Amino acid sequence: KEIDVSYVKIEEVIGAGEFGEVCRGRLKAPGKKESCVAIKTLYTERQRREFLSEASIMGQFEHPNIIRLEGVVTNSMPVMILTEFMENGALDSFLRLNDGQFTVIQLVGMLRGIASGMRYLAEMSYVHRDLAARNILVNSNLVCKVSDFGLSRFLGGKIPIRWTAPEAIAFRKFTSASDAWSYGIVMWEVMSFGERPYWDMSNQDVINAIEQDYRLPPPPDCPTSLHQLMLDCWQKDRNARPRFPQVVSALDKMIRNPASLKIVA
Ligand SMILES: CS(=O)(=O)c1cccc(Nc2nccc(Nc3cccc4[nH]ncc34)n2)c1
Ligand SMILES: [Mg+2]
Ligand SMILES: [Mg+2]
Repeated sequence: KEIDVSYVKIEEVIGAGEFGEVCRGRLKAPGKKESCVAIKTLYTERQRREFLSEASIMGQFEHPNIIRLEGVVTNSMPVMILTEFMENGALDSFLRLNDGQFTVIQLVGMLRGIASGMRYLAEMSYVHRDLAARNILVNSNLVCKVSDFGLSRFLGGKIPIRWTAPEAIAFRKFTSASDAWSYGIVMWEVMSFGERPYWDMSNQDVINAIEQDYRLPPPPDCPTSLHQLMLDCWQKDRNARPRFPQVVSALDKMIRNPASLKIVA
C-alpha cells in the first residue's frame, strides 16, 4: 500500500525504534475519513529491505489484536511505515504508570487479547521471536495488539535473552512453541505491572538459572491458576508447552469462572 506522501501530516515524535524515530501523524486519503497514524521512519539497501519487511508481513495480517498496516512511503525520504495509532503506547510502560490500578479480570482480558493475536500468528505460521510486553501496544479501550514484525534474522536485533526459550537460545530453533515460552514471560510482566523479568539478574544469570530449573515466582497478588499457566509455558520440553489455542481457551475459562482467580499464594 504505497501512500502519497502528501496524504501524511507528521505531528510529533513519540518514541524511538531500532531503525529510527516513531511519530504520531494524520493520514487523509481520497475516499477515506482522516485517521490517526503511528509512523516509523528510516542505511544500506539490505537495511532498507529489512526495515520494509515489517510492512510486507504486517500487510498480510488482519486481526483485532495485531496492529494494522495503513501503508508505506518508499518513493521519498524518509521512508515510512504507517500503522493504526495506539494511544496508550507500550504495555510495559502503560502498566508501570497504572501500577495496581487494573483488576485481575482486566489484566486477564489484556492477556487474552495478546494470546488471541499470537494464536492468529501461529495459525499463519508466523513465529514472532520478540514477544515481550514492550512489543504489545494498547489503545484507548485497553485493547492489546501485537507489534514489532519483520523477516530479518537476529545477529535484525540481538536475541532477547530474558524472553527467549532455552532451546531457542541454545540452538536458535525459534517456533510457535518458543513464542509460547515468551508469552509466559509476558503474562508475568502483565501481572507484575511491568516489572523487568528477572530484574536482579544479568542475561547470563538468566541463561544459567533457567538451565538450573529456576522459574519466576508468582507476582504479588497473582492468581495461582495464572502462575501455573506461566509454569506450563516455561516447560523445558517445548512440545509440553500449551499451544496458543489452548492458552486462549484457558484464559476464557478463568474469565467464565472468576472465583478461580481469587486463589493466591
Ligand atoms: C502517544 S504515546 O506517547 O503513548 C505512544 C508512544 C509510542 C507508541 C505509541 N503508539 C503506537 N501505535 C501504533 C504503532 C506504534 N509504533 C509502530 C509504528 C509502526 C510500525 C510499528 N511496528 N511495531 C510498532 C510500530 N506506536 C504511542
Ligand atoms: Mg522482532
Ligand atoms: Mg524486536
